Amino acid sequence: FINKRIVERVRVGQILAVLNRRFVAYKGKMRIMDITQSLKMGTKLAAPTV
Amino acid sequence: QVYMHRDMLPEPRLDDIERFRQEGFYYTNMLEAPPEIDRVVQYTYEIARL
Repeated sequence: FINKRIVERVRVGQILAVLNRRFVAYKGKMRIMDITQSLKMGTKLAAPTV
Repeated sequence: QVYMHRDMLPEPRLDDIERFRQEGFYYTNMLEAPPEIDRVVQYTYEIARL
């Protein structure tokens, strides 16, 4: 006994009844870059923090 | 006292060639008196990065 719906004998009316997971996705023009290797001591910022 | 301004090159009327030739016309970028307080804005390094 698992209490987890692993294998269920379902009818073909509810084969696509699992489509309830929301997804977000980025467009084909966007870029995702790495910035955490740009943390060096000799770098100043233009507008200084508090 | 080195400023930046938008001034034009002077072009005389030239109504007579010989009268204009007898006088001496020229143009400088060295000015007579420095400008007033309310007509100059001061720029630093810090306000230019902002």
